[PDB]
Amino acid sequence: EVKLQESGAELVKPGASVKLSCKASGYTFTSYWIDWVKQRPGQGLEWIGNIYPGNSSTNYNEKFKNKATLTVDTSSSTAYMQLSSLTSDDSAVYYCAREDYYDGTYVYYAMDFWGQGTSVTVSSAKTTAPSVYPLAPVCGDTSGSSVTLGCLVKGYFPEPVTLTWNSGSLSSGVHTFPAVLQSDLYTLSSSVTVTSSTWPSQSITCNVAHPASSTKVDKKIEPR
Amino acid sequence: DIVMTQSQKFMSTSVGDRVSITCKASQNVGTDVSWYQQKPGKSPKPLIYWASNRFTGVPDRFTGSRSGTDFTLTISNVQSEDLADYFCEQYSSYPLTFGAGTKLELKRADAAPTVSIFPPSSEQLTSGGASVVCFLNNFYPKDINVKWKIDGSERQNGVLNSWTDQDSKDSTYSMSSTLTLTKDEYERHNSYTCEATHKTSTSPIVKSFNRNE
Amino acid sequence: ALVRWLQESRRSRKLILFIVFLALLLDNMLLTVVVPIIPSLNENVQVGLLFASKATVQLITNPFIGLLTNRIGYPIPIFAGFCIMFVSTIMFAFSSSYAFLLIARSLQGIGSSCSSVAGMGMLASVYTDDEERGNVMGIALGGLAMGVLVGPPFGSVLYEFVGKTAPFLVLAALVLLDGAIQLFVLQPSRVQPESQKGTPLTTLLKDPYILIAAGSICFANMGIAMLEPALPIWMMETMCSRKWQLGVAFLPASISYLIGTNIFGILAHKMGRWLCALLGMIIVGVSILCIPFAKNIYGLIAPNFGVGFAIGMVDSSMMPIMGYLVDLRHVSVYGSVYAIADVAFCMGYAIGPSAGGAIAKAIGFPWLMTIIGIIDILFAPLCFFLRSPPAKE
Repeated sequence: EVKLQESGAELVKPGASVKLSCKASGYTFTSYWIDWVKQRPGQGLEWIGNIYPGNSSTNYNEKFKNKATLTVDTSSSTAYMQLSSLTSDDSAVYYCAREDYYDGTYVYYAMDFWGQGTSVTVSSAKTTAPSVYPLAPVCGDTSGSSVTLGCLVKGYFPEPVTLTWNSGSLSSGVHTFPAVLQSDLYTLSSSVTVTSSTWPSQSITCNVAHPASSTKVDKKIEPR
Repeated sequence: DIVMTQSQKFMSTSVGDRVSITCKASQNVGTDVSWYQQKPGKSPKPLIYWASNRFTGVPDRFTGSRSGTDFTLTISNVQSEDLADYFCEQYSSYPLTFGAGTKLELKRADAAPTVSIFPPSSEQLTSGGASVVCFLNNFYPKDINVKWKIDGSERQNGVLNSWTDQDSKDSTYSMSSTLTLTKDEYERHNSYTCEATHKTSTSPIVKSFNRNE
Repeated sequence: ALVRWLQESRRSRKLILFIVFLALLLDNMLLTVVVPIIPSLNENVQVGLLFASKATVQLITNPFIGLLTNRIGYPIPIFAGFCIMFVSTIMFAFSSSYAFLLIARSLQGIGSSCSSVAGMGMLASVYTDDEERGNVMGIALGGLAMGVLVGPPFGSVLYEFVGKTAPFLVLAALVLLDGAIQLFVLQPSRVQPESQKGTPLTTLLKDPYILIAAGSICFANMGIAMLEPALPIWMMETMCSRKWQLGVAFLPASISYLIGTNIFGILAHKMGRWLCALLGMIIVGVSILCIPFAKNIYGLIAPNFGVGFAIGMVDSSMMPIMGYLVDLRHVSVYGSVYAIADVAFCMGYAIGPSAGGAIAKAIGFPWLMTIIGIIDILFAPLCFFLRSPPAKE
């Protein structure tokens, strides 16, 4: 039961430092190397560094020599990586992995166990609440085959937002698109495809909830 | 620094076929190469170590080969569980360098996108903002292009595009394009058009609306 | 520095290769040091027994180590080989009577069998690429050549400058350093049975394509095993050469072997291993045929170089193919397929010093050389059958 537990996400202001943790359990902490790796969205993995929890002997990538500092805490069996003077480039997902030896020997063959990533985001938006607007079909233009509806969510900083249609009643033909950062605030939209006679007969409401800033807004789409 | 080049970022296959992913070294990395697989929503796990040896618990489908400085990972019988990301690592000399990702995706018959246009809501206009939305709903070929025309102005600023991954049930893609304008700029112009150009049809699909309606 | 370099690094299989090379080097150095010192049921059975003891015991021990390697793993036999070699060296360094001088040689044989079989098996197991396996076994086989090249000079420099037991009291420190390196690399305290059971020894010994590979090595090494002791006797009998010329006459046959073992390990994959072995057998046969036509040492210079070169070619070609064949047609377990190769290696060194001397007494040195060369030449076409062995799996 080798386990490397990593924090889910981290938020850091620009020009500041963060310290990411990796708690190791299920094995002898001081006998295996720990690797720190970085993945930017839509980009390849970059190897940040190596540490040995026994003697605290580190190996650094020359690209990350002045950015990342690796330390360990054997009493609590934790590995820390400190990133200093963060900028918008540093927004990535950081992975913590463990090196394994071949059987009977000490030679390295693979990194068997990887911890889940830590999504570090660098922004200064200060927890803005979302604004939700309903999108209705253009006036006229009666489409006999089907109609498409949608609700637009604009201007919320904390990434996790949940959008459901009719309190989860509608789940067929519903597309929800990933959030995109524009001006330090996120934007998200979703669409629902229903039959021509379904929408006018039955009201459809876009349900959206923001956990970080407690809000619950329900909007009912109406014909223009 | 040895650069492990992975040529293809996306590979399309079908269940039952055989697929091969190639990774080319730069300075004669001799069998010091490993292959890792990351499933959607999970963390990477090793498949092949020392460029040919199968990790314990890995099915017999995955094989590893080397011919000089070219390393190949072969999946003989692609299944639904084999759609994930695969990358190559070399530890011949520090710094350790990973190859870029390669995603396996399903294949199906081509489809034309459903294009829907949406003018800004009254609530947004009361707040002084305007947003015109264009949904391209269901199409198999991943690549697609969108042009926003405000009476032929061909505006390329303020456009936000979101792309969805492949659908689980339908193996089809989607995308949304939002054009954001101030209220004063929105009232000045009359007609707004969204043009979706796809591989299936040379003529783009146009969806336009007029403010006077 | 060296502390920081080893402390902070991903340990590679090159450390395993270095361990195997060092073990082979030290074993062969211990073998060759004692021969100048051994002369010091009366000098007829005793000397022959002393010379043949280590090779005989190694040949007997090899199959048991081959099976035990599958049963428990490689590192435990490797460490046992180191320990037994150290004990044998310490026993040599102080024992004076004949019985202990024979017990020490038998123990050295057991330790050498453990080290050789386990090291070759582990090298095959961790290097499963054909090209890389060939390269690493070519590098590792050079340990024997360097050991037999540096043995006698190392023994002779210290047998007079310091004392009688100085060579052994110096080799003991080298063995201890090798053991320390092994402790740094391996884990000799855990039994790791192999995942899959290998094929029985009898099944491997009924393979036509493995018997040819083993016979190539056996008949190639037997020639030099018979030639090494029989050359000085004929040299003294015919050319009345001095005592100093006898040692240098065989120098080319060792230098060229050391060169060829290293180069052909990587040069025998570009061209066929079958072709490399065929040409090596033909060349060693021709050189051994031409040896008894030398009227002085200058005549002996070139055939010895040919013999060493050709034996290097055949060894470097037939070591990886043993293991390639077991991958191709059998279960990928190399424990007991290199016990056969080591038995083929040791048969020559166990048989030569006695049978060659008896034959030279009976018919003469030229006829013995002609017989050996004719056998090596006639066995050469049998290596064509390894050009494309059927997979048949």
